[PDB]
Amino acid sequence: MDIISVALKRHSTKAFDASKKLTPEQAEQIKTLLQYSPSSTNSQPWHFIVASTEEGKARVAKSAAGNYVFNERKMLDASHVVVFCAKTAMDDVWLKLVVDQEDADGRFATPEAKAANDKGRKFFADMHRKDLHDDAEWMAKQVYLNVGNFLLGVAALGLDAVPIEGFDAAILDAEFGLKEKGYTSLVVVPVGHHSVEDFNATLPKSRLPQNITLTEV
Amino acid sequence: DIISVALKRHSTKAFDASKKLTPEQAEQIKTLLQYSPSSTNSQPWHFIVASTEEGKARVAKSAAGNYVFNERKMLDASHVVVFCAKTAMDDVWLKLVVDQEDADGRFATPEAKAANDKGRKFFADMHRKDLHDDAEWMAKQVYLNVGNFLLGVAALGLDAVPIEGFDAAILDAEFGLKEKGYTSLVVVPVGHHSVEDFNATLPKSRLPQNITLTEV
Ligand SMILES: Cc1cc2nc3c(=O)[nH]c(=O)nc-3n(C[C@H](O)[C@H](O)[C@H](O)COP(=O)(O)O)c2cc1C
Ligand SMILES: Cc1cc2nc3c(=O)[nH]c(=O)nc-3n(C[C@H](O)[C@H](O)[C@H](O)COP(=O)(O)O)c2cc1C
Ligand SMILES: O=C(O)c1cccnc1
Ligand SMILES: O=C(O)c1cccnc1
Repeated sequence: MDIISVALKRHSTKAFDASKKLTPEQAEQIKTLLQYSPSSTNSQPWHFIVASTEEGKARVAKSAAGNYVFNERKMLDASHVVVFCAKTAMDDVWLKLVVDQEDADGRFATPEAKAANDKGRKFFADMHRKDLHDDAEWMAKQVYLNVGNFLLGVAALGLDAVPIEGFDAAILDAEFGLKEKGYTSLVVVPVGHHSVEDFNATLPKSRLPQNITLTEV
Repeated sequence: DIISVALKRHSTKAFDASKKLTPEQAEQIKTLLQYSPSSTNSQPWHFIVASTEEGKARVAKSAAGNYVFNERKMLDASHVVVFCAKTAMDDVWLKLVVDQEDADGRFATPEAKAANDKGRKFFADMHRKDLHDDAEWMAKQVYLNVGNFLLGVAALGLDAVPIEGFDAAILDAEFGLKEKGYTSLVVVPVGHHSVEDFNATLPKSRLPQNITLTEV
């Protein structure tokens, strides 16, 4: 199906059917989407928690407390639930892991080619960590980009999903000990098939007119 | 099919200046920009689509300094999209959004519309008043739009490259964004790669899932 039709027809699912699970093939496909998203300098400043078991989804759902109880059932009824996490700080060890992996994958023709890439990555990494002091935000933006790629991708797979910011990140981070591991949760994305209670499945989509948001030059 | 698109796309390093988007594609990329999801459907963004040589020139002025390596990508691509985010979430915009949702018929009653507005303001206030991370929150939504865009244009059979290597202060001034209430975050040239695109034939590389992903 044409990608624009996918974009115009997908929606944020409000209720999922707990008896409908992803096929083993789709389960593998969503992980592929997560891994291959692009990122600034191929920095991949992220970690993903994919909850597919009843106990796993229950642990994530704990973060939907208080003013967020409305998002709890979404996390519990979906087939799979993805927690998008961003590193809390950019360290040289990670920078080395990335360029060594690119080297292992065969992207460099010579040693100086690898040296240049690393020097380049380091340059922009330091601009954010040392000059602007905003590497935390910088990395989080990369995670949000991944989320955007993911939502369109799952929709193109014929699966329902919903992006969720309505959860307590302090609770979720603690539930999985993310802080001490060097990460923090940003977005939760339940994936599966919608249920009869998905009131948003029949409502028309709505966006501002391009005459407001877009300028052609 | 979408997985193949994801694995085959790549960041284009050089574009063929004589290859332009078809009229249809040029309209399709705008639809992609408009229809991206966003928290509370806040749509805290603005897009500049440069397709003329004069326009692309204006945007390319931001690729100076140690960013000159990105200048040619901006001049040779068929179309160049500048992704901008609001600098502050104002009540007028919140009203604009709910009014549009109303016009689009998403509300069965005035109460439902009020409930929707109340809910949106709760999270808008949480960022604007409680956390003071208003600007970052909106910027994040813009990056989500970019992610949606890159996959989408690839699915359309178009080449592109996301670019952070540019001077935002310079770009903002060239288009007088600061005064209009916006700021540039990422530039995305779109078109078709040239034989000079060395990245078109290099293997793609990503960290292993055994390090980045945990199954529970
Ligand atoms: C980052 C992000 C966070 C959001 N949070 C939630 C949430 O916590 N609960 C919910 O039901 N929908 C949530 N949404 C869904 C939006 O309200 C939705 O994307 C928007 O109204 C546009 O509708 P659509 O996704 O159906 O096109 C969020 C969207 C994004 C992109
Ligand atoms: C937000 C963002 C900013 C980036 N900036 C630039 C840039 O300024 N110049 C460039 O040539 N590539 C740029 N990159 C491309 C990356 O190096 C690239 O996405 C990544 O190495 C993985 O490559 P792939 O896109 O070919 O899969 C950017 C990527 C993202 C997502
Ligand atoms: O990925 C890159 O090559 C890159 C990212 C940001 C700024 N300059 C270059
Ligand atoms: O878009 C929503 O409905 C939303 C966004 C953030 C938190 N709670 C709800």
